[PDB]
Amino acid sequence: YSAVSGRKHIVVCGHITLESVSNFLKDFLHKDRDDVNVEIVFLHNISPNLELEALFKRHFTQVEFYQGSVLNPHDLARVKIESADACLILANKYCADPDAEDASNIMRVISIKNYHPKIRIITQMLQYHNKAHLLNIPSWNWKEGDDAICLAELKLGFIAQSCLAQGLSTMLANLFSMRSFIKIEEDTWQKYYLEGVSNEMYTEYLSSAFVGLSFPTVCELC
Amino acid sequence: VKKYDSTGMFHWCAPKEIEKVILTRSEAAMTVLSGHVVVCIFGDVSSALIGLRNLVMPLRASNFHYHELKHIVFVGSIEYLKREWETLHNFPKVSILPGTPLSRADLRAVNINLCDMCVILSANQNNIDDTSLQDKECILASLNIKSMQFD
Amino acid sequence: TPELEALIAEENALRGGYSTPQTLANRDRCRVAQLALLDGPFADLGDGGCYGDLFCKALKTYNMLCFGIYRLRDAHLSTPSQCTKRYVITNPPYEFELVPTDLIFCLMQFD
Ligand SMILES: [Mg+2]
Repeated sequence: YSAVSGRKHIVVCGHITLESVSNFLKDFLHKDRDDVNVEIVFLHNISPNLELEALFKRHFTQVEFYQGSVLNPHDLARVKIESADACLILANKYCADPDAEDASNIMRVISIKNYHPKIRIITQMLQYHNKAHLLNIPSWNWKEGDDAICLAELKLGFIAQSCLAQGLSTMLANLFSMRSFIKIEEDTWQKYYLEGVSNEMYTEYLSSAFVGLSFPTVCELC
Repeated sequence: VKKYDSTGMFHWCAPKEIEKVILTRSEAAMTVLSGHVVVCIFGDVSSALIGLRNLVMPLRASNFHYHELKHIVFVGSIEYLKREWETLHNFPKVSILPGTPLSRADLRAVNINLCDMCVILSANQNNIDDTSLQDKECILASLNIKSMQFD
Repeated sequence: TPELEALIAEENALRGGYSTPQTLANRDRCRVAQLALLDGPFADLGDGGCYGDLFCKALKTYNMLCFGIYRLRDAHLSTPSQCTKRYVITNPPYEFELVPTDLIFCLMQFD
């Protein structure tokens, strides 16, 4: 890869396959987001097949591929990880044995942190107890951005919260899939639900006019 | 009273039953250990048997004054240790704490911040043919101690 | 909270403790709950059908935040039925019509 001044880029490695990449890209480059200028640089040690190559050709101007292994420092230097803004890892949810997957992911994290101790990492984990091990890596600063997503914990938590009030699982899960408004004119239940689903969640610093006011007051007037 | 060996080469003592040296997390807290040696193993039932006698023996040699010895504390699976306990019973000043070396509580219970050395070994390294997963335990355990925080 | 984050690293479990006045101050967190418009302070608005009015009133009165409607599936059909399945509507616009057979998610206060 050749770094381009004034433009960030990220590095994605892990379980690269057709459906996973399609889902990730479709969600990432959605129009509802603000203007984006980040290049995506994959990294895998298996030559892609024709379907995957066709997908990359379709997203020609903003996706690049490089064959290699994430455990090799030469490869890590090849994809220019020092100036990379963040590094992602994708996990195989439908694996036969969960523990092997967690072991592989932990090894990848250790290797990346060895090569560089200040990068920011986002990952996936299949069991709760395995997540505890990541707290022992010397340079795993979770006070800054360094996030592990435990699928089991989140899933069971969603269900448990649904126990108190029903429908909470759906209502939450629709807040993270960026969707555009869809209009249907015939009158059924689907119309209002489709109007609702179009929402997402965003964060932003407040204006200076609200510094001295009370929280309920500023929750109003907005 | 028999103190040295038959051949006058090592320190010797009467055999002792295993339960007289097993400690608990609370129990080891009251005892104060300084300048000792802590040994971590990853064995279990049905694994290759490394001969721990060759390790402890050089420490408990002669030409060491009785007050000059180094206390030894094992940390690991009690099931594994019982298999070879008979060989090490004669050696003096040996103590065993059941636990896991990854459990950060145990490494605090024994005063690891006041130690002379900390050996880490493996047992089933030959059994596994998966190169990536080989030596995962030893690597991970070593890094754990690196990130420790002390007052 | 970070305190739970740090402690869980050491022992990977929990330990019973003793209540202290500063500790009991941690029992102040909003929780999730459901309301029914059939009866209560808001039963008047059940037929009125102004989502915004309830929103402003609820927040000022009880510091309740209401951000969803869990509506009966066939409440929009003139013909009657007996199906009791419902769906979710997230963040409705200000000028939305309501019916007495409606449930709304809310965030309770503590005590
Ligand atoms: Mg390009």
